[PDB]
Amino acid sequence: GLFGAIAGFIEGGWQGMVDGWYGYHHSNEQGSGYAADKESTQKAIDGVTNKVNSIIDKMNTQFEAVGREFNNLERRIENLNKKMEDGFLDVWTYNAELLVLMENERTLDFHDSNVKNLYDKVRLQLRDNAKELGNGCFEFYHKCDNECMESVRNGTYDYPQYSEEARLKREEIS
Amino acid sequence: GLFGAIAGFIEGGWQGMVDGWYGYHHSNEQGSGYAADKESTQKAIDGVTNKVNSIIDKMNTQFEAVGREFNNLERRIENLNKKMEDGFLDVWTYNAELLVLMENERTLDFHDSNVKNLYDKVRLQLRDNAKELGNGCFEFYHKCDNECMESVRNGTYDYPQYSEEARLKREEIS
Amino acid sequence: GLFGAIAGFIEGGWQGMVDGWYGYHHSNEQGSGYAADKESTQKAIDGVTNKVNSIIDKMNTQFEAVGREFNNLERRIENLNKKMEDGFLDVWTYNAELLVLMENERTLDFHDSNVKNLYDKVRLQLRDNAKELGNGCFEFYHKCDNECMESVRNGTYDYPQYSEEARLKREEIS
Amino acid sequence: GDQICIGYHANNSTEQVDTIMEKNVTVTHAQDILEKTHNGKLCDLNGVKPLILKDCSVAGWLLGNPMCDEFIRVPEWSYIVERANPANDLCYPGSLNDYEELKHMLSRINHFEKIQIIPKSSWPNHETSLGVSAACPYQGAPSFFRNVVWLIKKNDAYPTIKISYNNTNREDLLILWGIHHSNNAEEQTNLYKNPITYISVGTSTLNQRLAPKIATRSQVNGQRGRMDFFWTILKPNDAIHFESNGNFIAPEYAYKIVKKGDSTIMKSGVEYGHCNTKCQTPVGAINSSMPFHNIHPLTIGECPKYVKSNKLVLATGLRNSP
Amino acid sequence: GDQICIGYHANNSTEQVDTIMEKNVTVTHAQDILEKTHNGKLCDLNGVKPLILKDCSVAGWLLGNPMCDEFIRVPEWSYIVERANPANDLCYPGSLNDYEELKHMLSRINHFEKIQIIPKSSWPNHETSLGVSAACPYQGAPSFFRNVVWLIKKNDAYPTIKISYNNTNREDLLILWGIHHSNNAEEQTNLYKNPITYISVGTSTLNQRLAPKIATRSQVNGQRGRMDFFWTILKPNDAIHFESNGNFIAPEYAYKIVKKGDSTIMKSGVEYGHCNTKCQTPVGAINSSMPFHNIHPLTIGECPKYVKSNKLVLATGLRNSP
Amino acid sequence: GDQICIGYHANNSTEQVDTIMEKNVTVTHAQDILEKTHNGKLCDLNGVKPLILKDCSVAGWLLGNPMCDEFIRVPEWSYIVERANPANDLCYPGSLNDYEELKHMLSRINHFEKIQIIPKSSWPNHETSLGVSAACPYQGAPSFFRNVVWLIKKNDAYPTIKISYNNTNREDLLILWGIHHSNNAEEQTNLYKNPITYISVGTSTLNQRLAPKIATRSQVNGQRGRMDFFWTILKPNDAIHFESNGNFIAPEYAYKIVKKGDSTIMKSGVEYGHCNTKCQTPVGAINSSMPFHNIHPLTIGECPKYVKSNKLVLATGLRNSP
Ligand SMILES: CC(=O)N[C@H]1[C@H](O[C@H]2[C@@H](O)[C@@H](CO)O[C@@H](O[C@H]3[C@H](O)[C@@H](O)[C@H](O)O[C@@H]3CO)[C@@H]2O)O[C@H](CO)[C@@H](O)[C@@H]1O[C@@H]1O[C@H](CO)[C@H](O)[C@H](O[C@]2(C(=O)O)C[C@H](O)[C@@H](NC(C)=O)[C@H]([C@H](O)[C@H](O)CO)O2)[C@H]1O
Ligand SMILES: CC(=O)N[C@H]1[C@H](O[C@H]2[C@@H](O)[C@@H](CO)O[C@@H](O[C@H]3[C@H](O)[C@@H](O)[C@H](O)O[C@@H]3CO)[C@@H]2O)O[C@H](CO)[C@@H](O)[C@@H]1O[C@@H]1O[C@H](CO)[C@H](O)[C@H](O[C@]2(C(=O)O)C[C@H](O)[C@@H](NC(C)=O)[C@H]([C@H](O)[C@H](O)CO)O2)[C@H]1O
Ligand SMILES: CC(=O)N[C@H]1[C@H](O[C@@H]2[C@@H](O)[C@H](O)O[C@H](CO)[C@@H]2O)O[C@H](CO)[C@@H](O)[C@@H]1O[C@@H]1O[C@H](CO)[C@H](O)[C@H](O[C@]2(C(=O)O)C[C@H](O)[C@@H](NC(C)=O)[C@H]([C@H](O)[C@H](O)CO)O2)[C@H]1O
Ligand SMILES: *[C@@H]1O[C@H](CO)[C@@H](O[C@@H]2O[C@H](CO)[C@@H](O)[C@H](O)[C@H]2NC(C)=O)[C@H](O)[C@H]1NC(C)=O
Ligand SMILES: *[C@@H]1O[C@H](CO)[C@@H](O)[C@H](O)[C@H]1NC(C)=O
Ligand SMILES: *[C@@H]1O[C@H](CO)[C@@H](O)[C@H](O)[C@H]1NC(C)=O
Repeated sequence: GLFGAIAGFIEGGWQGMVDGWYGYHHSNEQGSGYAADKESTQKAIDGVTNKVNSIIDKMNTQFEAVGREFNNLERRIENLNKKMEDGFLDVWTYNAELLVLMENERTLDFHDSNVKNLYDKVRLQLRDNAKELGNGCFEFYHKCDNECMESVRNGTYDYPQYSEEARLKREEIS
Repeated sequence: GLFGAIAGFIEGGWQGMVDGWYGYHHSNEQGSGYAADKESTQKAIDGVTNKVNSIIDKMNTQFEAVGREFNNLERRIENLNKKMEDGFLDVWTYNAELLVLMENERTLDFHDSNVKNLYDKVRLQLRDNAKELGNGCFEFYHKCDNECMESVRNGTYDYPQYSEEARLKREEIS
Repeated sequence: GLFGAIAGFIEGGWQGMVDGWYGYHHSNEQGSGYAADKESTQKAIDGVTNKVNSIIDKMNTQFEAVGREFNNLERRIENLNKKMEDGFLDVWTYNAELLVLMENERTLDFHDSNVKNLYDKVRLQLRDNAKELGNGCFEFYHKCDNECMESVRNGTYDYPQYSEEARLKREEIS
Repeated sequence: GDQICIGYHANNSTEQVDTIMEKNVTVTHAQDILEKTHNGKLCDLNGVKPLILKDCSVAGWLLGNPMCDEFIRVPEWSYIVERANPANDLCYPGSLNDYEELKHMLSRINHFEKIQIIPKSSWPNHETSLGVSAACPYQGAPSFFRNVVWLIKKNDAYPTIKISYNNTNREDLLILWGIHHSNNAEEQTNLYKNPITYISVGTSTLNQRLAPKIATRSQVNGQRGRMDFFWTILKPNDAIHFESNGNFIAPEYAYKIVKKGDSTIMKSGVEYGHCNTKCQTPVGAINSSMPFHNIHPLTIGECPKYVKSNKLVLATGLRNSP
Repeated sequence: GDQICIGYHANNSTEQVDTIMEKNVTVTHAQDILEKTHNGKLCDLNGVKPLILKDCSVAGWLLGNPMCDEFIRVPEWSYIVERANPANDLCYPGSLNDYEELKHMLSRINHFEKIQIIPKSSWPNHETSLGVSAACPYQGAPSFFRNVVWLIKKNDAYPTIKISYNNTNREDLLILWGIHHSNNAEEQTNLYKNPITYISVGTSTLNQRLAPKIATRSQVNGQRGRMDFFWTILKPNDAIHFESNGNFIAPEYAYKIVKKGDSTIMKSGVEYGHCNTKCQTPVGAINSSMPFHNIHPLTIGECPKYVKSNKLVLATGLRNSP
Repeated sequence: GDQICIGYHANNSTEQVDTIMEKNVTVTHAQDILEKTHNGKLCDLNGVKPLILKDCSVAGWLLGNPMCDEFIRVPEWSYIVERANPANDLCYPGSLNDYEELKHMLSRINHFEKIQIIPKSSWPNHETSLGVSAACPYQGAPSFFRNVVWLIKKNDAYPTIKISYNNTNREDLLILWGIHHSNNAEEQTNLYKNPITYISVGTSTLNQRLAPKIATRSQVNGQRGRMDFFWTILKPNDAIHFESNGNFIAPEYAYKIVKKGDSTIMKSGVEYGHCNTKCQTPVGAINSSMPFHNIHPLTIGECPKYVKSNKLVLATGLRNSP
């Protein structure tokens, strides 16, 4: 992957998360579960929704009547029409096939960046209070209740609160 | 965007910065001001200018005389010309509209990338001598004059300048 | 590029590397050499080979016979064929030139991303057990065997083993 | 300790898109932008019914071929449907001049109405009931095109015809007439009594003089003779002037014609479906908003661009792994 | 401790661009690549002025319609501007054969000069001063096309014409001649005295025979007669041979003509503007390097690609935040 | 301590590519998708050799121009090769009707066989050996087209011809005939004895009447006379009926013709090279799979899309620095 997120430091996919595209999985003293970031996942949906609609609604269509109106002594003009119809078929076929390939690649790399952006947001908040395992999880050095977990998800993490406690599990464990 | 700088952690449109595109905001004892990176912006001005020129200059233009030269007993040929003109109108319209849509995103993800690149340059330029606040700003662990910051802007800071001196004020705050 | 790996922290490019695209250079007490990330280059090799073949193969070609079969009293029809041939040449030239420009940009940032994705693959294994230099190189806080050197390339690095050893040079060496 | 993780959606997804650098990549959500489905019927085009000629060509319908329907039921059509090789084109062998241009003009007609311009009572000195042929059968008897009259000598005499018609209607008139090419000198005098004949037709813009081509020809529909038919548009308050001393296939009925838009003729054997569409194909109508389709190139209406693709599937969801 | 930040440009810009996932996005700098402005005048095309027929058609100009303007001696032109419906086309009703190919050839001419090839003294046994019509008035009196002569019988006799002209010039000649179709037998003998007539025209490639079509026609410009005109290109050192015993509209003037390039006829009523351009439209000239425009489809020259759009705004600056 | 580094590949390579944002970028490995190479020879198209008319036009080949090489059996071809201006086209001046449609139809032929349909013995009442002209020299001696016969009066008489030929073969027949335009009344009688003559040709579809145009014309190949030639396709079990009392250029040979596909005529002087190809140009054949090329626009076959480009180079390797 370009951003090394879907197949980079994350290497799976959550079948148990059924309420969004990107999200979080917590595991604390109160249990485990899944929760999806509502904002970044809606920014993604409206994006690809717009991309599909832009590819559709930017196509200009006009009334045309396509028939075979030239007789057997006008085959040269008929051949001229044949080269025209075939030429536009080749143009539209090549442009449509490559547009699908190019935008699908951009679409999949769009998800990689969003996933990697959500990991960095959590990385910035926690700082030294948690350890990056490597697979995309953070091992907290302190006790994180369900509202410390939600504090991470809604982006209101209080570092000064657990700043000293994380030091007690960081250097005092040798 | 993708890389997460314009709408990521920087998330700030510097109205007070009118001297360039990519820059810094400093707050040391001697004052507080802005300053741009000459190399990063000039590589973006030359990039967007080359992108705009390539879209314009690549268009092959030939002499054409477009008229209505067929009479009322040659309406089939006139229809053939109409399908030809309308076909090319549809081809150019779709390609022009999608190319604007596609390359505006590549443009904004170019500015989005470059801003994050400048942040990563400073992060490698300061390292343990500074902290990471979260909004794209760094908290120094030592006194930084208006000559030490120019060593950061041009990218020439060395550990001899601050190796143990930064460690002092870092560990003083404990 | 966008990811800041070809023209970012790595300011090199190893001519002595002749059995791969991306790789590693190791420096221990047992010697030096060049190693190739066979996994990383294989994904890149198939990626650009597939891109080349998609541009080639999606093109639809049909049998056509292009001549000049209208006499001197059919110039209007002859002009109609001229406008058609010029129109398709302009469409094919413009789209083919811009396809090359746009996808060359994607390719040069595909390699840029791959190098960064490999620099972070090494980093996340070493963490604070090693030290970053700032030029795409890592300085370890311990001895590395030719087996440990092959372990970092493999992705099977063992942090706990040298973690307690790494502290003997991190805080001791002031 | 406690753990928080970053991950992405996965589902029961077997759906594969292709990228520029990868192929057969399974994703969670996807969408196809290539239209492949049609209703299989011929429909109205923006509220206007097509003119469906069953097994009759345009020429046989206009001239009144006896095996074709005699009454116009439709004053306005959006396009014409013909079979690939209509059975009833020109029962008496010959030709219709500028046929393809005439068909194109009649492809979409805003108003059409057959009127009588020259009644059979207008030929008192000529026979008006012997102009029949076994090439144009009707209910086991020789007949002829219904909208034109094959004039024949009466009492061994063919007086020179001098007749005019003024278009007093407010609409243009489509008028058809013909000339009959004899087989030999004896047949020419048996039918018209005049050895050397001519046809003159004159309007404000038309200026035609024809002479029969008496020659030996192959049998077509059992006849060696031929009839060449011609047409013109008589504008309002203009007159058409006919003069002939033989071989004249005179008009009896003309058509008030109003044209406000253009179409073409569709070759299709598909049956009418009492439906409406803005995009018709010979195999069925299309109800879609997609930019592309692969159904048929010979479309009439506002249609998606025709491409040679079986699938154009866009990735919308994330990468999916089992 | 001390602090250093990273940020980007924002200012007071309201420019909005669209992108494939986001609409109405405000940016700092943007560049529109759609060409929308024209100078509203007809200009020279690459330094060559057009031929502007004011209310005369091409046919009326070539034949010297008296109701048109006199020959104002345009040596060279890059394209022809006709009005939508020129008032003065053919004062005497009729036609000009292969008119559309003639107009297409004449659309761009490098050298053009009227010369006399057959002086009126070359018709001693024919009347050269009676060939006038009230359909072609000049100063109230009946007149005729100035560049051809309508020959009439003299002393109740029309001797057979046999005249050749050899093209001793070093440029091609464009030559026009006509045939007059009489109204009836008496009018034919009143004008030409020969009941059955013909016109023969021969060159190295032309082998033409014409006969009058005497028929009853509707009045156009007060006349029921018709004149059919024809044209040929006489190569240097070739000769054209005329023979006729009646109904012959003889050439008097021809045109030396050199053609180097091609163009078309533009239909417009816009006034000439004493400008220069590489791209001309019926509503005005375009002076741009942009690849796209939405001004008019009927362009002549090196022009941008015509699209249906109102703006193609390329974002060149960063995402703006107020 | 110990050191580990991350880096990419580089090599001695000056290969260049361009990107949308950066010009003149050197890379390690690159590939060009623009075909620019041809073999410089005319090759078979999908295993079928072309018909190479050396210096003869299609009309001269079909009619048997004596200066063109004697007919060699080429029972099939995929395209026709003519020089830009064939030297031997019509030794006797005149024309071949519907020439371009005929050339287009003969561009690709599946079976082509010359047969004799009317031997010179079948004209017992007419001279069949005086139909020669110095404009058609063979071995310096006056001659004529091989495949048609120029009938002349015998015993100062030209009896009316009434002949028919029924196509008993399984394949369509290409039949060519003509009419001779004499120079004056005396030459008309000296050759045909009948002052006023005609030609009638009839089939199931053809109804043709021709009359000579006796007029003064310019000399071409030393002759002021002209011959107009005509052609038709006689379908199996149909018959063609000829009738004339003068000026008739009768057919002797005809061509059994089967047509399956379509091609065009190629203008080239390049030599045949005993090769095979699927894409042919007037400068050489193309063996490639690239989607684009810049060799020549007048291609025949399955060819890459023609563009105006010198190079379309795609980056595959990494940015190489020295
Ligand atoms: C000469 C004339 O006026 N002729 C027109 C004719 O005039 C008649 C009527 O007015 C009649 C009314 O009952 O009165 C006649 O005058 C009588 C009168 O009754 C008495 O009171 C009086 O005491 O004695 C008089 C004796 O003359 C009068 O003669 O009326 C008809 C019908 O209305 C009208 O068509 C005649 O006009 C001419 O018609 C011919 C066709 O028949 C042509 O169109 C003529 O037009 C011209 C043209 O301008 O184009 C005349 C040109 O001079 C001529 N040019 C040449 C080279 O010959 C051309 C040419 O013949 C045609 O174009 C060839 O197709 O025609 C038109 O003037
Ligand atoms: C037969 C010939 O060459 N005639 C040419 C003619 O020659 C004349 C003059 O030289 C004349 C001078 O006073 O002398 C004549 O010979 C005299 C002689 O002077 C006396 O001493 C002697 O005692 O008596 C002799 C006569 O009995 C001599 O015959 O000169 C003219 C002027 O230069 C020249 O045009 C004549 O050449 C012929 O012209 C005609 C035109 O009508 C044709 O073009 C002829 O060409 C041919 C051709 O080759 O195509 C001849 C073919 O045989 C003929 N074919 C058929 C089937 O008829 C065709 C055909 O007629 C036309 O092509 C149809 O249009 O024409 C050309 O040779
Ligand atoms: C009149 C007729 O049917 N004649 C018929 C001829 O005579 C038969 C005879 O064999 C039989 O034994 O007795 C019959 C009476 O009891 C009758 O007299 O039989 C021969 C046998 O070979 C036929 O060839 C011949 O057929 C006619 O031939 C005509 C000349 O060739 C012509 O083709 C006739 O066809 C029509 C037609 O039906 O189209 C007859 C139409 O009445 C006639 N219409 C008009 C308005 O004149 C039409 C016209 O002549 C031509 O189409 C003009 O070209 O031809 C055909 O029956
Ligand atoms: C028109 O006149 C020119 C000369 O003024 C003729 O050209 C000559 O033709 C003869 C006869 O074939 C040649 O031998 C000469 O060489 C030609 N000379 C020049 C200077 O061209 C020409 O033939 C005449 N054209 C016609 C149709 O009679
Ligand atoms: C038809 O009748 C009208 C009635 O005013 C008349 O003006 C017109 O000239 C007539 N058309 C002819 C005679 O062609
Ligand atoms: C040609 O011959 C066949 C068989 O003899 C016959 O059926 C056919 O009618 C003939 N064609 C003509 C036009 O006479």
